[PDB]
Amino acid sequence: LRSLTTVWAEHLSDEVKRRFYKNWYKSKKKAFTKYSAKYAQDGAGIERELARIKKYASVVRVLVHTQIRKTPLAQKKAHLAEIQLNGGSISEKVDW
Amino acid sequence: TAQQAPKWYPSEDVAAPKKTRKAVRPQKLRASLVPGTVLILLAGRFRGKRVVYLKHLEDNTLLVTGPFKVNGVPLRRVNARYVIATSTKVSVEGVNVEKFNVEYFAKEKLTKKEKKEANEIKTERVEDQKVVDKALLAEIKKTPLLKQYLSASFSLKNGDKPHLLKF
Amino acid sequence: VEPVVVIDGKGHLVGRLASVVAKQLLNGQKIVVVRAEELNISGEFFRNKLKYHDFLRKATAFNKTRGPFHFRAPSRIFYKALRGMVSHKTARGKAALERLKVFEGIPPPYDKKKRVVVPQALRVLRLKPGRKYTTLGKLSTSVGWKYEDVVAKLEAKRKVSSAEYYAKKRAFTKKVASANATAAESDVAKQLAALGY
Amino acid sequence: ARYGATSTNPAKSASARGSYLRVSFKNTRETAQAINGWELTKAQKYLEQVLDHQRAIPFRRFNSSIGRTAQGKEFGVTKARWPAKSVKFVQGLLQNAAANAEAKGLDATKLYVSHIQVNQAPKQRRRTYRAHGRINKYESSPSHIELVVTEKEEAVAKAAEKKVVRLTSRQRGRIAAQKRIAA
Amino acid sequence: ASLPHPKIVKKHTKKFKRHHSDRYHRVAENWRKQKGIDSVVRRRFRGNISQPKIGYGSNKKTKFLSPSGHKTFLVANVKDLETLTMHTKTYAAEIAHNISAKNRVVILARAKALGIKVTNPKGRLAL
Amino acid sequence: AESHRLYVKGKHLSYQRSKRVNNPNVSLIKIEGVATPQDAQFYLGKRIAYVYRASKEVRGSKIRVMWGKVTRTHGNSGVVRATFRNNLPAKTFGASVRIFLYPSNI
RNA sequence: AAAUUGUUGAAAGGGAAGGGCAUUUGAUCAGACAUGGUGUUUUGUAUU
RNA sequence: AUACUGCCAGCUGGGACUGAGGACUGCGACGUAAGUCAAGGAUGCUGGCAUAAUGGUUAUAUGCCGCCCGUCUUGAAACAC
RNA sequence: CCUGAAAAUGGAUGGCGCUCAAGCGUGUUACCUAUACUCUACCGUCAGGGUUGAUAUGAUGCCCUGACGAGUAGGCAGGCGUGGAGGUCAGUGACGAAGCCUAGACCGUAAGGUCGGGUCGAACGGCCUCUAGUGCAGAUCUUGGUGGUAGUAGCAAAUAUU
RNA sequence: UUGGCGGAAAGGCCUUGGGUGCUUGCUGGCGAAUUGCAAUGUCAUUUUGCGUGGGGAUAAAUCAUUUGUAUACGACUUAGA
Repeated sequence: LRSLTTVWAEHLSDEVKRRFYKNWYKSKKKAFTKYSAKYAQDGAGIERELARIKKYASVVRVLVHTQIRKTPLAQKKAHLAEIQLNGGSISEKVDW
Repeated sequence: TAQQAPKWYPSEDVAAPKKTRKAVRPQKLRASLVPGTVLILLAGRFRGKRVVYLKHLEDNTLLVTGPFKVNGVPLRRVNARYVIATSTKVSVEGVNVEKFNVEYFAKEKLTKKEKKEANEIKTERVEDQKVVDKALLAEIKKTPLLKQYLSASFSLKNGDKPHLLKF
Repeated sequence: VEPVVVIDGKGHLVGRLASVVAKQLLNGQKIVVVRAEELNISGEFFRNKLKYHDFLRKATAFNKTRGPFHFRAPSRIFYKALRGMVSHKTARGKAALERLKVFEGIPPPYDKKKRVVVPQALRVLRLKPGRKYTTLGKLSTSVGWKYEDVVAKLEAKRKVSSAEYYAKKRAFTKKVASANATAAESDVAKQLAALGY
Repeated sequence: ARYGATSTNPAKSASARGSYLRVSFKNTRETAQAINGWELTKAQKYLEQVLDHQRAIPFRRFNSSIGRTAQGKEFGVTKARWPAKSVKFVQGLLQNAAANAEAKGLDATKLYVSHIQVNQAPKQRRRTYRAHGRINKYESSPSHIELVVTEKEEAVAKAAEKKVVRLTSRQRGRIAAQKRIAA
Repeated sequence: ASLPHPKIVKKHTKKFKRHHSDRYHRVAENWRKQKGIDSVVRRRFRGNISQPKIGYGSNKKTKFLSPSGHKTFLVANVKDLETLTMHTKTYAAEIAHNISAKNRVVILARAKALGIKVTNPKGRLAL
Repeated sequence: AESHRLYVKGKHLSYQRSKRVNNPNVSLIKIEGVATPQDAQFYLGKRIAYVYRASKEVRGSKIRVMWGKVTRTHGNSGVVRATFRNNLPAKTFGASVRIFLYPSNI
């Protein structure tokens, strides 16, 4: 299996965005800013990538992250991982 | 001192050579090389070009011409080992060739002090080229496609096998 | 000769083809071998499976990660044959092996290019009719290669596209054949026939 | 006088030297190679940071069976140390060389340590007592330290050789033909 | 300017270096015959250093002849050119390393007067 | 024209050698399109060039040449023996050489 | 002086290094002048 | 007739390596006297360069090969010293 | 060909690999290459021989011909190098001797010899002879010096310092 | 310039309409020489550097401090305008 592309969400929580940093406090928090700029339009780079994932990509996995602000740990850095979707067709998985 | 002397001394005069027993005899050209044969040059500035062969000079070289009018090769001498004699022949009758010789191809060697770091044709030579090439084109024009043949150069294409190619 | 020679690995016997292409690599030919799963081996399938299990039994006792690395893909089986036939521990052998590229199926760089055959390695010509033989894909999948089916479906896709291209080429060639038949029977065609073309 | 092989000019250079320095030659070599080629003021700041354990001398040659430290990360190595004594000796010599450069009238802001070198001084010997009534050596490895600071300048090489060229008659004819053809 | 002799052929321009002179510093490079019982060099196994043999000897006609064709001859004063005088096409002078600069200049002048070629007409003189 | 080659392509195969000793003084050349000694006999006594490139120009060119010639046929399969003025550098085992058509007999 | 070492410079380095034969590549280097002078179009006119 | 075998002091080609010697002498061959010759060892004509171009030394790369020497021993790279 | 046919690290027709073979038996040719054979060049050794005559010349010379060349232990020969001695070069040298450094040159098959460059500062060399405390990689050699190991083992008994 | 198709490593393959050059499909005119009888007789570069201009957006990581889900030392997991 080879990853074709990863489509992301318009707004990323600061908890998950903290995962992409090793020194988050001393940073400009520039993370997914240009991706969100690519967002706010219908399908300039989003619906087309999802159509690519539907046309190809026999396996689709959803990227998720944990709500560790809710969890009582001192972490504040969301664990983000991949969970495979195992039902329906590729189109159904992608639009799910 | 540092070195006293040698024990004995040999002779000192230049040695005369023995009477060499090698006589120069005229070269026997390969049978394909008859005057009027169309040759293709294999090396030099005019490599691959198709010329006609006029006369075998006395210094074992062959007199060729393009003619200059068709392909731009002037009256030159070439080595018989750097040409390919072809089947096609043009009758070189009606052209005078007895004028050309090594004396005709004098060079006037450049000086040793003339080192070209930053540093033409005689009218008589251009006139002989013109007259010979006129009398030669007068013959070449008769058979079709030969002027085009001589103008076009020769080269090996992919898949050409010289050991199978009949020139 | 050519810059790259691409060999359709189907129907070739592994050893004969490996000797051919090893000599070609040493002589300086760049060789790419596609369709390595359709590459044959003489002998019964069970016999060749026993040979591979005998190979699989060999590994450094004190550390199995230093011992022979038994590759399972058909392209890697053919590559191991070739590397045995090349003097791989010298710089020249390393260069000759770098000139080689083996594949299962026909990847995109080479599915659009001519594929040749080495007839002195071909099973139909070499083997006696009725003599048993194995297939490298079946052997590989039996000994632990996990991409037999995906390669099969990609191969079917490639077959379909190639057959469409071939039908188009046939139609165009037929139209050109009709055109040259009509424009033919001319002085030029007659003189070319008299000249040998 | 008579330092090591230097490629600079004494007009824009100052020197310092210290011989028979009872400091470890190996730790001193590592410290010298650490500050080698640096700006003088930057190297002085680095040496005081090493004394404060904020940074380390990377041990590159004499480092067998020494420990690992995150402070080696900035130098690309894993084995770095904090040789207080050799650092103090080296920065004493650095201040001496800066004094000499000021005396000679050198800008002192673009001074950089162009040359630094430490080799083995004659050893100082003592006795150590082993089991079963044996004597072994207990020897210091003093250092000869020397250094040269000089002013930074621009690229020092230009105006290459004439590069005379010799062509044959064929090559000269080809060049002339190409020149006549080209427009 | 000089007689055309037979071509100067050197059968072995490589130096015969003593075995293991590369391996050990105590073993000097000057050739020594290996006389060990098991020595691969003495036994002439394939792949080992070549041993000096009389078959490498130089042509009698070109022996002791330098590249120019002159045999080299040490001189220490103007007097020795006086036995080299009439043999300029077969003999070359060579000033001893011990000659002072003034005597070296005087020997050079004498050789230049006599047409004698000297093998080091560059020592102790500037550009 | 688009094709300008006046020579024949060949490849420098190896030195003359036994199982475990080689002779750098004679190299083996494979002529393209020849597979028989009767075919190679045509190229017998023909000049060969190894043309290579160096990054430093010397005599106005960055291209250097080693000249040699085809001496005799080798083996049963159209390989020939060739001898060059300087032996080929053994990194060219499999490098292309040019077999010219001179000296000519046709 | 050597072993041994520092610095600088050059080069190589996939479980040693070193060596022989051969070439290539880089660096480095020796070796033929103008010497008698039939030509003399030339200075301190027998001084090239 | 051809095949096969033998012979030819039969003919005609293609390619490679070598050029030792340095006045004459000898054995010859062809010629008609005289001369000439492939006959007791290469000459003729031509070109480029005349300088690191050829070459030497050196370091590296490459192809092949190369076990650590001394010793005692029938036998040593030796897990013999 | 198969069964008889069982051994211990993983494993060896040398390896890959080979099945109308790249296996087995036989036959026919072509081809590859040893320091062997043939033919040349050159080196040395051995043998057989030529060579009187006068200036400018050595007949311990010059030249012709042929054959041959493996070697431990061992024998002999011809040479190279070192300290000192007789003779000689009316030798080199403070205007730089000796020594030492130098992937600079030349010569000799080699032992080695000569020279260029740097350092140095008071002696030294060529040739004919004489002489010996005369040539080193080894001897668990002798004396001195220096390494890798290695900034390593370690500097932890006797309560404990701030 | 348009419409496409190709995810196996697609990184390529088609296609619409225009600008422009050549055309040896068939006939002409001029030029070529002298590189001297050959010398590869220099014609291709996922290189790099230094320059010019047509655009384009203006971060992190490490050390240090800290954590203990970790830890011999590194490393790991945290936090910190």
